[PDB]
Amino acid sequence: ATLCLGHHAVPNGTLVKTITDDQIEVTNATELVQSSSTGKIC
Amino acid sequence: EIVMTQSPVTLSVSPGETATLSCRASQSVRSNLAWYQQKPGQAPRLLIYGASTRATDIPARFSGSGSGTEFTLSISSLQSDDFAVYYCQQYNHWLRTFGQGTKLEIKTVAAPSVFIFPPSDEQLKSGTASVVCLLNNFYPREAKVQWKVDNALQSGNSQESVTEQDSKDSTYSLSSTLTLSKADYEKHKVYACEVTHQGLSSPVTKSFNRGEC
Amino acid sequence: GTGQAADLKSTQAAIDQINGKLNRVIEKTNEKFHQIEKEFSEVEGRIQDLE
Amino acid sequence: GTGQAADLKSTQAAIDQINGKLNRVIEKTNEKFHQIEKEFSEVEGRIQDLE
Amino acid sequence: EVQLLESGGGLVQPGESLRVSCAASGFTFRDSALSWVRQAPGKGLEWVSAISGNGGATYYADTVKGRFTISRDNSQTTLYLQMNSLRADDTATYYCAKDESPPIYNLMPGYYSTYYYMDVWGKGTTVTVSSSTKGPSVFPLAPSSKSTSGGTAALGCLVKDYFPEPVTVSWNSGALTSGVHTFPAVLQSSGLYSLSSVVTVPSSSLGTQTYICNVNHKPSNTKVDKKVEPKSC
Ligand SMILES: *[C@@H]1O[C@H](CO)[C@@H](O)[C@H](O)[C@H]1NC(C)=O
Repeated sequence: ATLCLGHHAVPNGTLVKTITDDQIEVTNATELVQSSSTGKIC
Repeated sequence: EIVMTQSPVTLSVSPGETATLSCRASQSVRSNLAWYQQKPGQAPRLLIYGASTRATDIPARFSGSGSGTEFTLSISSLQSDDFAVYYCQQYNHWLRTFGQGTKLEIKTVAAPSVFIFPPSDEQLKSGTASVVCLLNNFYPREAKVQWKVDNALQSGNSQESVTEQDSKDSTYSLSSTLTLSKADYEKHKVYACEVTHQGLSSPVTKSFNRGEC
Repeated sequence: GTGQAADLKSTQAAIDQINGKLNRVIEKTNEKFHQIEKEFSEVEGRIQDLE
Repeated sequence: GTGQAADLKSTQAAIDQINGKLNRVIEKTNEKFHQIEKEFSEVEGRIQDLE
Repeated sequence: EVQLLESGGGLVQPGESLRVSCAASGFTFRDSALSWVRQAPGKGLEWVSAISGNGGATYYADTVKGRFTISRDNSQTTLYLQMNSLRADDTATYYCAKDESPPIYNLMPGYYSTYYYMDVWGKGTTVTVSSSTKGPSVFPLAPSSKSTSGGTAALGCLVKDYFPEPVTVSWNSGALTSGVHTFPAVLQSSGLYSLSSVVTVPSSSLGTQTYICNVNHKPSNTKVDKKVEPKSC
């Protein structure tokens, strides 16, 4: 019998910045800089 | 995997004026960015590397700047020999990419010296006679060339051949080759090249009768 | 007998990491032109103490 | 035959760590109201350079 | 002197293999990186691959990720590039380019510094991937009317139907260079290129000088030296 261990993977992943790599593919990421605006003051 | 877009595709700048180029790049890039001057019929030559640091023994009129996304290249004092195409590369994605390319023009509006050439006897015997019209020395590159055979316009049988801008007189040259069959050539009498240029007061047309020099 | 040989891939993997952060530390230095005065000639008080 | 099954405990521990720093990153953290002026209409001299 | 010379290339059928050499001569001690960059006439530059030290690259573009493989022979100081499973769009002028990095990077002298800019470019080798090697038929172009313009006359040579590029053309074995205009090749409806070379000389030399063309097409080894005489009236 064989028992393989592995992690999950997505077909399309976001690129993030790290200490060593500038463009490294990860399964999921979120944006921390708010760049869009509604244009109207609530 | 990191596209480079230069703007515009081609620019016209008078000799002496400063020509600013653009190298917009998706995703951040700052450490490595190299500009090149590929003259027609020659290999590219390094101008600037990094962003602003110019290559060894290159003129000081080539200036470089930019950060992260937007990059510019300005040629201070322009010379007639700068009619080359310019490119920009990037780091890194372990995969360097080049730019699309920016064609640089120089500049007086020159008049096209139209010349017509009947098909030679050796080409008439082959079975396909192609008439050639020459537009030697003219500026700018824009030239509307039309083939009129027996007072009738012929389209789909002509191919426009344009040379690069000259390194000295800075004038282009255009050639159109109207390909037709052996019987299709003898079918008509007069062959005229309706040439209209930007700096042309009246449409200059050079023609010749079939069977007469 | 006895021999010695280095592994290129493991050494390259370490160099690729360090060169990546070496780029991260010297990248895009700030460009400042007309700023404030930082060395002063005589006493000015409120504005000078804040500068 | 051949099958596949995930481990809930091993993934939950990784999910807890990421959500832990996810919460560490975003927060109300600061609430600012009346501050200084950053955009100016005309030249003012020294104080404009400091602001 | 840091020039390198690219040898090889030529015409190949799609699906075949071909390796291009790059004799790295001069200042390059060949502990520095090297790269290949291809460009098709009518298109811009495109980085292909890179090599470093020994087997540190392993750096190929996504277009050739599964086709091209880069070799390095430091004993004979030559860089290679085995281009397998060639497709139609692989037709380009493959340039072998030096690679330089900022001195802060490249810790160990041999290994790869992941930030390179190419400084010294090579002469380049043209590789054409298509399907036919036709010899060009040269037809002269004679002046008509009366001295073409009246003061200065014009004449031309035609290089119709040939494959592939390029074709070398000169006038009077290279003695005539002033006023010569060699036009670029234009692929016709049949798929064969067509070239024309014209020269404008004063009408005072219409009869006293015999003008000959020097059409040379090494791919098919067809070299015609056609005589250009006025359309005798
Ligand atoms: C140290 O690293 C620098 C690059 O930052 C390199 O130029 C130098 O040769 C290295 N020296 C030693 C002794 O490793």
